[PDB]
Amino acid sequence: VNHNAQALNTLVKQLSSKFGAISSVLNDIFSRLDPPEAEVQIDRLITGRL
Amino acid sequence: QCVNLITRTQSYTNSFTRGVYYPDKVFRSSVLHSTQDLFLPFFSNVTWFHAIHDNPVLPFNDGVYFASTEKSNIIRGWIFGTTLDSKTQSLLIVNNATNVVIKVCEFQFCNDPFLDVYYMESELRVYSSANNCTFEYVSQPFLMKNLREFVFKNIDGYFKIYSKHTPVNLGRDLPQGFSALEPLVDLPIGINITRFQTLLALHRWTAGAAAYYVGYLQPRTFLLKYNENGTITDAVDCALDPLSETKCTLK
Amino acid sequence: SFTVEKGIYQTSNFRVQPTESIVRFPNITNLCPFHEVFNATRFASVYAWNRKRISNCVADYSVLYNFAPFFAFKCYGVSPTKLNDLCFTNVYADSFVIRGNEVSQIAPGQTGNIADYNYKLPDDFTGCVIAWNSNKLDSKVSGNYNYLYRLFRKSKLKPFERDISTEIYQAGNKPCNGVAGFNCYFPLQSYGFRPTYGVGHQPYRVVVLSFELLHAPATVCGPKKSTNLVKNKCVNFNFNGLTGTGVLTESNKKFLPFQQFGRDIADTTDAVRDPQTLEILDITPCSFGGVSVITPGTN
Amino acid sequence: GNEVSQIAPGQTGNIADYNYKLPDDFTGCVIAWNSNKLDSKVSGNYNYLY
Amino acid sequence: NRKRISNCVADYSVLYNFAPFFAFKCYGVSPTKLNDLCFTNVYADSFVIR
Ligand SMILES: *[C@@H]1O[C@H](CO)[C@@H](O)[C@H](O)[C@H]1NC(C)=O
Ligand SMILES: *[C@@H]1O[C@H](CO)[C@@H](O)[C@H](O)[C@H]1NC(C)=O
Ligand SMILES: *[C@@H]1O[C@H](CO)[C@@H](O)[C@H](O)[C@H]1NC(C)=O
Ligand SMILES: *[C@@H]1O[C@H](CO)[C@@H](O)[C@H](O)[C@H]1NC(C)=O
Ligand SMILES: *[C@@H]1O[C@H](CO)[C@@H](O)[C@H](O)[C@H]1NC(C)=O
Ligand SMILES: *[C@@H]1O[C@H](CO)[C@@H](O)[C@H](O)[C@H]1NC(C)=O
Ligand SMILES: *[C@@H]1O[C@H](CO)[C@@H](O)[C@H](O)[C@H]1NC(C)=O
Ligand SMILES: *[C@@H]1O[C@H](CO)[C@@H](O)[C@H](O)[C@H]1NC(C)=O
Repeated sequence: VNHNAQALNTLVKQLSSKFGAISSVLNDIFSRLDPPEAEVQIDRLITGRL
Repeated sequence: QCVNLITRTQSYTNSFTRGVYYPDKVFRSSVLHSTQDLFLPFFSNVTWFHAIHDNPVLPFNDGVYFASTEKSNIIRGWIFGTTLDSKTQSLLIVNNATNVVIKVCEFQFCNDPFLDVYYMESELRVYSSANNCTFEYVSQPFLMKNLREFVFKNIDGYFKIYSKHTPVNLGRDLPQGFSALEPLVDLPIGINITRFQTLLALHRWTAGAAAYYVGYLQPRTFLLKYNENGTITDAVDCALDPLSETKCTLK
Repeated sequence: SFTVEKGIYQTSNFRVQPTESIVRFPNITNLCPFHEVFNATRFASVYAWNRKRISNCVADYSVLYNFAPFFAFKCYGVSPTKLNDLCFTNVYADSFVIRGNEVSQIAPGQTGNIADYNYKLPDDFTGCVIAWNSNKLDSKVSGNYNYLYRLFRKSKLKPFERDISTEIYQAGNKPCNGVAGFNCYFPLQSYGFRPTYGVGHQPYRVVVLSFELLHAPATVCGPKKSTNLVKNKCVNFNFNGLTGTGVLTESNKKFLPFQQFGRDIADTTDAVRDPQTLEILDITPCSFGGVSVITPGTN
Repeated sequence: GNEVSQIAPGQTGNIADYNYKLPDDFTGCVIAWNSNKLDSKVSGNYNYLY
Repeated sequence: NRKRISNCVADYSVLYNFAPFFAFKCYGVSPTKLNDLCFTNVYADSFVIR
């Protein structure tokens, strides 16, 4: 039981990382940056979550 | 003008887990958060001063923890600076019955600054010149058995102040427990602070006394804890002992 | 495939679409005084640059283009075209005059004369700099001496800190006790702009804007009309510049007066406080779930 | 002159919203050069609308 | 031309006092960090173009 509980908790907790970007919230990046830099910041988050 | 009528004595005391403040203005509940910042190390030694109606200037090493329990309203305000001379800039946090005043000018401080009041508070006993400055500030009074705690630090040209009130039964030294401090103001001063002092008020002089504690902050890592209502009720110092290090590692 | 075998299969899941949109901004009516900043008769020196605090006003950032002959901003952490739609706590405006070749040092990480002895920027600067040439006015004739700058100093500065002392600097192990030469120099040396210098040597004008993010209640941001509050319905919202989609509900969380946001384990916003009516609300996504299809073989 | 930066994908404002909109997936070259002697006229050149 | 420079102390900060150039365009290093590195030899070229 504990293995599954801990694995799911770790997966949920991992969503708060930046992976080298400026924020961990996609909406803030979208609102504060133009697409040329928004893609560069967002691909890092996408790759990390993958 | 400048007179010398104050002598001070020093005693030593232990802290017992005091000096925890809220690291950010965000509500959290039922979580264990880890923060790395400047805090007061647990179980540290703090000098206990007695001012009796000469006194030198204390250093300012990466922040200062200031606590006192005098209910006679004799302590009011502090001086911050690097040389406390008319050749540099220095802060003059001063408090009175209705408002606080915060100024940073090229003050020419006296050796033993204080305030004298008669029958209408005066100010001439502190400095002589107040030119070359732009930054003034007023707000509500900071100061209202009762223990009052303050934390100051200077980072990125910003001066931050925290405070808290705690009704506590009389004791020989600081109490045991947890009471988190909440922020007051984050001023954009942007000056050099190396040494600091404290201000006293006398009646005309008539006898008086004051007692206050001083402690210095250090870069540490703490593991806070929030209850179900959003209040900090416990903490762990990561660099105190191996058991605390294990607790920090295991979260 | 064009043929499906017997079994149960999982297809795309269903989501509930939002109905309308919600915008909620504070009660601000007056306008920010950028004209008295940009259109100023006198400009301070680099060692005694001036900081002006701006608060409690509506900021129209497209107006600045009609104020001075500059080309474009160079913005770090934000983009020039989205200065609107964002609400900040405070806005500052540091202004001075420097030389053309030295404009490139107004940026994080730069070192040299400035960024070590005159004006230092932090490593996490959020904001940007407006620079343009000012040969026509600051270089009237036979140079100028109103603009000073520190030449050398015993140690580097720190972000946004200021030094104003005018002392005598020693170069030899003897005390100067006044200016005497060969050890003693007056650190405030002045350049003079003759109206004949090269392009890189002509004077320039600099205005730096620094933003801090939302931790205190918002005071400065651009124009945006605000609608009413709609609750118990999936809807996309906008609270002081943060977007999302969910359901707004009455809350009972005990926010302290200095707090205005809530966070979850994943550090995602959970609760929020309405800027106009200081009440507490909850945010929950509207319903979704998987869908499966049960079929025998197409044969 | 200070409006050249608006001729690019993702730009917003006056020109890029009311006069000339470029696609976000634009491909090609954009070239702009100053033209003052043959464009500016004393008492103001008025036959240029936006 | 091509001049070989060796066995000397290079001060790259004084270059700004010899010609009115705005800044550098550097590929493997940065202009601000040229004061720390130590090189084997340095080659300087010069010509005039349009
Ligand atoms: C604090 O200083 C006193 C000096 O009187 C010393 O006895 C005590 O052990 C010190 N506390 C420490 C080092 O934690
Ligand atoms: C306290 O300070 C405020 C602010 O300077 C001032 O207006 C007020 O008169 C002072 N009160 C007394 C009793 O001096
Ligand atoms: C204020 O500063 C200026 C130069 O910064 C100095 O000349 C002047 O004497 C100062 N005012 C004083 C010392 O009252
Ligand atoms: C938290 O608030 C609730 C509100 O009713 C109260 O019942 C409870 O005692 C509080 N808990 C603490 C630890 O103060
Ligand atoms: C500044 O204000 C004056 C008077 O309002 C105006 O004539 C001028 O065009 C403005 N701009 C500049 C750059 O002087
Ligand atoms: C502040 O003053 C101290 C003492 O004179 C000096 O050592 C320090 O370098 C100063 N701060 C800065 C940023 O130079
Ligand atoms: C905000 O303004 C509206 C009208 O624009 C008014 O009805 C409302 O009472 C105001 N709220 C506050 C808190 O001032
Ligand atoms: C070249 O050297 C001469 C003599 O010192 C000097 O007058 C001149 O300004 C120098 N040229 C440049 C571009 O520095």
